[PDB]
Amino acid sequence: QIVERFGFSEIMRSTLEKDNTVGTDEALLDIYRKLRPGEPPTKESAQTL
Amino acid sequence: VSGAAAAEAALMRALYDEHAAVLWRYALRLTGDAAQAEDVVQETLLRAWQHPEVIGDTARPARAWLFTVARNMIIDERRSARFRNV
RNA sequence: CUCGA
DNA sequence: GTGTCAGTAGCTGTCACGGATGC
DNA sequence: GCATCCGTGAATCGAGG
Repeated sequence: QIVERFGFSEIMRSTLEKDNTVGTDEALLDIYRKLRPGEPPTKESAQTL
Repeated sequence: VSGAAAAEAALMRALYDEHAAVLWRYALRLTGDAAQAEDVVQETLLRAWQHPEVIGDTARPARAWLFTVARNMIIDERRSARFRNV
């Protein structure tokens, strides 16, 4: 669906390609450990904030 | 044997990684000074290591005990020793 | 902080 | 002596330049 | 071997609150 919305730009395709991790529960924890480092990452503890 | 004297540490380093970085923020909001918070955190967790009757019941909230320990120490610093100089 | 050459 | 959730404010509205720092 | 990012610098004196 992301490729569906931003497909008209090569820059967004290249972003999704050069991406590191894929998955709804993966990038979530990737954000959690950069925003509030040093804490155990729960799926719901990140889904909440 | 020696594995037990090592188990002590491996038990403390396991509560650190889950409660220290969170306790810090509490004393932070209450003191507005990350330095004193850094101090209070270590004081608290040292007492914790000194009071094993709290972590032994793993199934009970330990963080909840920690917060009160800290909250008390901060006001102990807001004692007469603070009123005059701060 | 506000201001003068 | 302490024990159920118990979790910053603030903030990027400067810039040119050189060289160690780092992928 | 080279781009990033760190650290350095950025007029003078003066008044009052």
